[PDB]
Amino acid sequence: CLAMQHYGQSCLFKIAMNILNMLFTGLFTVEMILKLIAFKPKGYFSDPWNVFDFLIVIGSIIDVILSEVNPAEHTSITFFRLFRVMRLVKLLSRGEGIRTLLW
Amino acid sequence: VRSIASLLLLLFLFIIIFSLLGMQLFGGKFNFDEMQTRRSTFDNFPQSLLTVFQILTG
Amino acid sequence: RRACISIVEWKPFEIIILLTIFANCVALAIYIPFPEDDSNATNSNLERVEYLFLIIFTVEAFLKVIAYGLLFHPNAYLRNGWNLLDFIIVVVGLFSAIFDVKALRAFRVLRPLRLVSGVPSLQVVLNSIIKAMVPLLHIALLVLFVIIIYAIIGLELFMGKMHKTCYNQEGIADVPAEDDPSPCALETGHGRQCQNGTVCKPGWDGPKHGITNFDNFAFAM
Amino acid sequence: IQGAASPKDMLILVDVSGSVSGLTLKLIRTSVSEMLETLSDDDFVNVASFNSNAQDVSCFQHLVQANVRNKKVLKDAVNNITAKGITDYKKGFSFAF
Ligand SMILES: *[C@@H]1O[C@H](CO)[C@@H](O)[C@H](O)[C@H]1NC(C)=O
Repeated sequence: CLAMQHYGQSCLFKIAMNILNMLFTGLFTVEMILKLIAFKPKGYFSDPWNVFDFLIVIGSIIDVILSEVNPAEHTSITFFRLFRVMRLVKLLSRGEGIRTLLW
Repeated sequence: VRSIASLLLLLFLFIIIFSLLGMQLFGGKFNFDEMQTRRSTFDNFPQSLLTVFQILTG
Repeated sequence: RRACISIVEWKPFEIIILLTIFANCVALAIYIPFPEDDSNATNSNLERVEYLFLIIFTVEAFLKVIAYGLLFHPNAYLRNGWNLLDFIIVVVGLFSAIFDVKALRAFRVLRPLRLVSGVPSLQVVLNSIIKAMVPLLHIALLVLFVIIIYAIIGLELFMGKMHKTCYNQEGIADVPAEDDPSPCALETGHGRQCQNGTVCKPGWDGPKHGITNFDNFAFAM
Repeated sequence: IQGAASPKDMLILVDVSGSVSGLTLKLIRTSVSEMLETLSDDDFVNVASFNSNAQDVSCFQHLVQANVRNKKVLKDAVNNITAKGITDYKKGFSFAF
């Protein structure tokens, strides 16, 4: 979804990306609620990966809140939009060979 | 030396393979309207190697 | 009967076929690729000579397929060996009939690979180079994510912002003002602004031919 | 030019072949236009071209006095040419002669 946008984007297309962005961050909030209920927060702070999830999800949420206002028309701080892509590192840790090589 | 020649020779073929491929693709297609400043071209094989080696060194 | 063909391989004729690969390799460097359908006198001979090399290799496939089995012969390093023969015959067959006819000739640049396959003293060193490539996949994988993570970030920040270049104010001609166009951001935005006698109008002259900007995602990689 | 040389019978054999695509064609067209600019109104001229076949860039097909007007026609025809085909000097020179 983050790779879909391109210059000269369609107003309808822009909305669709935002809709998915709202949806996807919603699922990653289910990851939050579902995980934290499984075991209390004190264990959530134990591993950095779970800690790294704190700032990522909230960063996404505040961006959605900032989406309520419309400085532009479908005829500004853009620092929290990068937290979505940065979560991809969690995928990198899956590989047993690479993580030990980097670690 | 019996192995350095083999290794360097093997490297030479790779440059030849891509140099020959470059001619088949970009051979004579660098003739643009602008003033001919395209010295690093793919026109003829002896001059194609220099262009390929230039990419290798980057 | 088939035994007669097999015993030929015993006779050291691998020298002549290998020299044909080298001989052909010298027949590709001489080929001058003129810009637009032109061809000097020599290029006319090489295409005729190209037929000979095709026949010499084609007969060998028959000699080496009957002797070593149709199924087993591909199951070796010769897979590319037959790969050239199959598609090269298409090239000569299709060209004589008359698009992509000319571009299909690129497969012939692979024949030199047969040269490194023929000599067993060089197949080992090539496998030595390749055998060392497996560990580097992890480095390749990391570089793949470095490209992806940074390319996506590039999209968000530099989302096609290099499409405003300075234009002359006189208005006789609508062309970029500076002989070396550089992206400009007009007032109300951070960046450079034109000189006393030119304006930054939203055309497109920032990147060189629109190849080195962050517009698309492919352009971002 | 009036005293430098006597009248002429020009015949410019523009080589519009595949090998002259790009800058070379621009130089050819500019040089041919300049040459036609260096012809008096009392000498004849024509502009042929060979690309494995010697056609004529213009509508004349013979020598046309290099007048103030004919020069313009030849200049426009030269400007609107393209590189293509295979060069053939023999056929072009035969056509010219
Ligand atoms: C240029 O010459 C070509 C020759 O076929 C012709 O089709 C074209 O209309 C000409 N253009 C002009 C502007 O004279």
